[PDB]
Amino acid sequence: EAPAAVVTGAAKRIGRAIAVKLHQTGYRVVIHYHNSAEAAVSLADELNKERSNTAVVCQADLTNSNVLPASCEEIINSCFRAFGRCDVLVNNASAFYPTPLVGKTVETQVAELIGTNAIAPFLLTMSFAQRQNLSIVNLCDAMVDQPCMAFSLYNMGKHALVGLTQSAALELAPYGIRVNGVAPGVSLLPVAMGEEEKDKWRRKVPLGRREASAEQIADAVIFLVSGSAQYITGSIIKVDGGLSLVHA
Amino acid sequence: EAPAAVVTGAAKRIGRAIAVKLHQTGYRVVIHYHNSAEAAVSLADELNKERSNTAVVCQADLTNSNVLPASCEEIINSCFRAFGRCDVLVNNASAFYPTPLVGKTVETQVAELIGTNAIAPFLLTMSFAQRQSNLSIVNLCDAMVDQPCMAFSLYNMGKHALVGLTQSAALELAPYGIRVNGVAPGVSLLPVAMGEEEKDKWRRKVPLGRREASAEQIADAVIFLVSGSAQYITGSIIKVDGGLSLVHA
Amino acid sequence: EAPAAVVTGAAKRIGRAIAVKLHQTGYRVVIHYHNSAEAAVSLADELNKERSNTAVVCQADLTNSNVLPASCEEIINSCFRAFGRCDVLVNNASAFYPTPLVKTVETQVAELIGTNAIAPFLLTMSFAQRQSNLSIVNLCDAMVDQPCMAFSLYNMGKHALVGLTQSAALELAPYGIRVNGVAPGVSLLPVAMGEEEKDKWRRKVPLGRREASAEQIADAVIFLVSGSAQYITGSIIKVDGGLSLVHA
Amino acid sequence: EAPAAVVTGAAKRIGRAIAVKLHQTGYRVVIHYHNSAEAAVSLADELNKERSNTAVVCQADLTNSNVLPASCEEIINSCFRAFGRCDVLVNNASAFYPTPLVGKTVETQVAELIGTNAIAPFLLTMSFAQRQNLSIVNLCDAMVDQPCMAFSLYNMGKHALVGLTQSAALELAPYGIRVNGVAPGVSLLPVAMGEEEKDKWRRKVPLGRREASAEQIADAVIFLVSGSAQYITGSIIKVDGGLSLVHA
Ligand SMILES: NC(=O)c1ccc[n+]([C@@H]2O[C@H](COP(=O)([O-])OP(=O)(O)OC[C@H]3O[C@@H](n4cnc5c(N)ncnc54)[C@H](OP(=O)(O)O)[C@@H]3O)[C@@H](O)[C@H]2O)c1
Ligand SMILES: NC(=O)c1ccc[n+]([C@@H]2O[C@H](COP(=O)([O-])OP(=O)(O)OC[C@H]3O[C@@H](n4cnc5c(N)ncnc54)[C@H](OP(=O)(O)O)[C@@H]3O)[C@@H](O)[C@H]2O)c1
Ligand SMILES: NC(=O)c1ccc[n+]([C@@H]2O[C@H](COP(=O)([O-])OP(=O)(O)OC[C@H]3O[C@@H](n4cnc5c(N)ncnc54)[C@H](OP(=O)(O)O)[C@@H]3O)[C@@H](O)[C@H]2O)c1
Ligand SMILES: NC(=O)c1ccc[n+]([C@@H]2O[C@H](COP(=O)([O-])OP(=O)(O)OC[C@H]3O[C@@H](n4cnc5c(N)ncnc54)[C@H](OP(=O)(O)O)[C@@H]3O)[C@@H](O)[C@H]2O)c1
Ligand SMILES: N#Cc1c(-c2ccccc2)[nH]c2nc(N)[nH]c(=O)c12
Ligand SMILES: N#Cc1c(-c2ccccc2)[nH]c2nc(N)[nH]c(=O)c12
Ligand SMILES: N#Cc1c(-c2ccccc2)[nH]c2nc(N)[nH]c(=O)c12
Ligand SMILES: N#Cc1c(-c2ccccc2)[nH]c2nc(N)[nH]c(=O)c12
Repeated sequence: EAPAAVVTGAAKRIGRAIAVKLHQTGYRVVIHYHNSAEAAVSLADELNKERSNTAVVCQADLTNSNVLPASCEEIINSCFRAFGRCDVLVNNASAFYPTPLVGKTVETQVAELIGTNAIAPFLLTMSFAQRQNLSIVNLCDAMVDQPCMAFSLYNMGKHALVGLTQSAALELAPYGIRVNGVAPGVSLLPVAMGEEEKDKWRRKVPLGRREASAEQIADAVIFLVSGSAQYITGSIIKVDGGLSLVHA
Repeated sequence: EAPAAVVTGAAKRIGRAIAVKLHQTGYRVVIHYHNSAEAAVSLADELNKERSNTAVVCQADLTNSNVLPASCEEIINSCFRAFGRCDVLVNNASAFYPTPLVGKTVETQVAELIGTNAIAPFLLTMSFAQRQSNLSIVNLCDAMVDQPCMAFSLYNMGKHALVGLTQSAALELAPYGIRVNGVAPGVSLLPVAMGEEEKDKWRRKVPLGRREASAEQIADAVIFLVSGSAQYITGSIIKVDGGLSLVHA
Repeated sequence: EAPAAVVTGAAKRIGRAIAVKLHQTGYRVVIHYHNSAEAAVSLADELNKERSNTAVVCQADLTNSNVLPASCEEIINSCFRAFGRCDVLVNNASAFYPTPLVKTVETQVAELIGTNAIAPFLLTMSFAQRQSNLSIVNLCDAMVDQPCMAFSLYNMGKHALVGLTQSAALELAPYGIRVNGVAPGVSLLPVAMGEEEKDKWRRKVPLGRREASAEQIADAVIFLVSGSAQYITGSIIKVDGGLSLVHA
Repeated sequence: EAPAAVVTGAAKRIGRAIAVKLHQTGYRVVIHYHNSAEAAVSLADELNKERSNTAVVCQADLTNSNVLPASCEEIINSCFRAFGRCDVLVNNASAFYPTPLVGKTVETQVAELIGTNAIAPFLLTMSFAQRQNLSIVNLCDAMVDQPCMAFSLYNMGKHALVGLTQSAALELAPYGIRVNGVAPGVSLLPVAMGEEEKDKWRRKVPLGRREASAEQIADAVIFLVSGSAQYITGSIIKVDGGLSLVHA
């Protein structure tokens, strides 16, 4: 029987690449999405065409709220209902936008940024553990200690996610569930970012003066879920081409 | 005119010590509290007896909710109402209890632990800056954030988020001349719930003296960070832990 | 043509497993050693029996001295002499013993700082100057911020090795040379260490209550030298079973 | 009776400001220097004019060598000769120049850079501890994880110094000796640096767009040796105006 993985925010960009690469490795996949329904269903079609009965979708808002615990239970449930098991959880989904200290209300910003980046990962981890080569991989940020100007809530969420990776590694080790992170620097640049700013970020990266492909990020996720990482838990692997080493 | 400080969770223990030492240095203080009304009022009485009209109390629940931004704005408002200015914010209030992964609901646990330790400090920082000398903010962190207590995931997540706020806020508020720093205890005043046997277990782990930090020793680090001797220090988190975080399992 | 690797301290234990795993992956290997001549020759014999003309030995003392730079240049030379190329350097050799603050101290400094830091630096210099998929892997220590009592000089050396890893990753990026680290917690325990003390350490590891095999450490080295880690540089991967996360 | 402090590299710049503030606080001081004899003697003259026989000078090369242990012993010896006691050690003296990976020989660069920044502090720590509000303060570097291009040996030394700070804090705690660090970002910029290049660094600092005065660095040292830091050991306080927080 093939193992099964849940990947949050898997319809596009890095989540999509992780889902595809896990599928190619032999996993059956739950494609979670929020708004990108067409992309999600298109991915499931592609993967099922490759191997029958190996991909499904699950929609959920991962903003923090009174119903989030139930929403996270249902995402994990969807893996069990379709595939009868859940071996891997990849916390990839993420809100990312500025929240200056000095449109959306501040309480909504808190809910979205801390919800997607930290609280949802915690609730999904809870549900994943309770329902049991098991492992969880959290998508972190290599630049968390040199944060983007005016992104305090996003940065707080990513710091919180490091805490979860370590706390969960410690607590779930007795159950044989490993918990690790992968920390991109710059990978697929945000859709809205202008071409001039995109070029400025590329020119800062020591290794090749370009961004990581989504596949290069997925390669690190594949390593951490594999048998070659069976003693690795609580580790966060930077995949940033030396960007975080570069001073102001 | 004397400067003014807000200290959250100041009715007892480390918060009280910070409030007292700030007062003794020359600050007027807002003593924020949640449930400890009698203690807060008693402290304000003691400080006002030393110097008239230099201490007030301010009640607020810092659990996460849609009104938390309003509550945080109001704590800063209260400092301006009493003293006409607000120079120092100390984020000390904290919920602390285990939340195992495997009669509070998980929603409540998230709201209290992430609210008190991270979101409230963020909203108080927003309101503090929005209203703006020697201005600074001090966040009470945790020296053991990378070697966390078993089954304290949400608390640990909160304190990690607080490190992020400290760095992010230091970067962003530097242009306004507001410094943002942290003080990170190891073991200080042990919980009142904890039994004496278990307290001794923790004391025995500390390289420097085999004892916990007094509240005053923690307050000493806060006073340094707010002082003129720390004018170029921002984004720094000073451990005050007697070497505890250096000890392997 | 097969690529070539230098592994320092490769006669025994973790170094041996790295050399063997690199060889199985297809590398030709220089097996460096200091005192373990018989074990080093035996390894080279076994690898050459598998694939003729794919292994040689190279003896060198890596204690700090005024001739250490020449010794390190000669190790890199030996790879080129044998195989006409040098693609991978693994800095594994290490002196490990206590040096209480309260053998001469000159010797202790020369051995502990030389093997763990200065020799890696000089080998990195020689490797770079002689220059695809080029990279360097440094054997670090996951417990570097929770040090063993009375091991100041060892700890200083391993801290220095982190600094080298980061500094060299930055400077050598424009030459396409990646520089990374693998940081064991407890793996193969010291030969001198008593059985009660070994059991004490094993019981502290969250993930399985046992030390890592030398093979589990080699697995992370292999990941870092591979095409799956092409955007990874300046990264140190802990392989410690969660040991570094455990408070006193 | 008044306490006594040894400050290495105390003739000029940051070391001088530290010696002055320690003296103003009530300490008697050993002013250590290497080449700057005129400045050292003139500083002692100034302090002795304030309070009779409260300052002495002590010359020593802190480059790594066979005689360095003896030399460090004699620096501590000189404090006891002059003042009958040694309460505080400040490791401030430092070599700082580039050492690219691709007329000094490399062995000499190793000796100077690793000697001044790491090995000498270690030997002075040994001698200080052996001879016993006692504390040691090590001058570190806030930018140690975002290092200057082509400064590998300097960076390795400063990393090693973090290792010493932590290892010695642990080991010397039972004797009541605290061991901490102060980590400037940019303070007094090097004399050899051109004013255009100095201006570029100043413009990078979030808090005030300028470098730290030597006195601001001295302020953190005074805090760490005071009674207001009695429970603080193994801590490194950045004094960098937010510089280490700024991405590339
Ligand atoms: N891209 C980079 O250079 C970079 C750098 C550092 C870290 N990372 C991290 O790597 C991961 C992947 O990065 P990325 O750039 O691919 O991410 P992304 O495109 O910005 O977002 C990934 C997905 O998150 C989902 N999402 C957003 N808000 C949500 C919500 N409220 N509820 C549920 N799902 C929500 C979205 O799903 P729908 O489209 O279906 O709405 C989105 O497609 C993220 O965790 C990110 O923080 C990326
Ligand atoms: N004590 C230690 O050994 C230690 C170790 C590491 C870090 N720290 C940190 O240092 C700081 C002080 O420690 P402590 O032990 O003195 O703290 P504490 O007694 O556990 O808590 C301090 C105050 O936080 C307030 N608080 C709790 N929940 C609240 C809520 N929902 N809304 C508003 N206020 C709330 C309480 O106010 P009321 O009493 O008025 O209800 C309480 O008196 C904390 O941030 C803590 O995390 C302490
Ligand atoms: N083992 C662990 O649990 C552990 C934990 C943390 C980090 N590490 C790191 O992982 C690496 C491998 O560990 P290990 O336990 O396998 O190492 P090890 O057995 O202690 O040492 C490996 C080799 O280093 C060589 N060596 C010692 N002094 C030398 C010198 N002066 N000049 C040249 N070579 C010298 C020796 O070669 P010869 O026998 O030929 O003389 C020895 O076989 C080391 O870097 C170590 O620090 C290991
Ligand atoms: N300045 C900054 O922006 C900055 C930034 C980060 C860290 N730091 C650290 O803070 C400390 C003070 O900085 P600084 O700029 O004031 O230092 P510095 O001027 O570069 O050096 C201080 C002294 O070190 C002594 N020294 C150099 N080589 C020596 C040797 N081989 N043996 C004995 N002494 C030697 C010299 O003494 P003589 O003059 O008598 O020969 C020199 O005056 C240093 O540890 C430095 O690394 C400074
Ligand atoms: N670029 C970028 C992103 C970064 C980022 C990029 C550079 C430095 C720090 C963060 N984080 C992101 N998170 C999400 N969810 N989506 C993104 O596009 C990014
Ligand atoms: N002891 C303890 C505490 C700790 C703590 C103590 C030891 C290691 C890690 C954390 N954190 C606390 N936070 C609050 N709010 N109150 C406490 O009492 C503590
Ligand atoms: N155990 C162990 C070792 C450790 C070590 C193990 C646990 C904590 C800190 C260090 N480091 C070593 N280095 C070498 N060269 N050889 C060893 O065996 C070890
Ligand atoms: N500028 C600067 C220095 C720095 C430095 C400044 C900024 C970033 C990294 C290092 N370190 C120094 N060490 C010594 N001994 N002397 C110096 O002048 C500096």
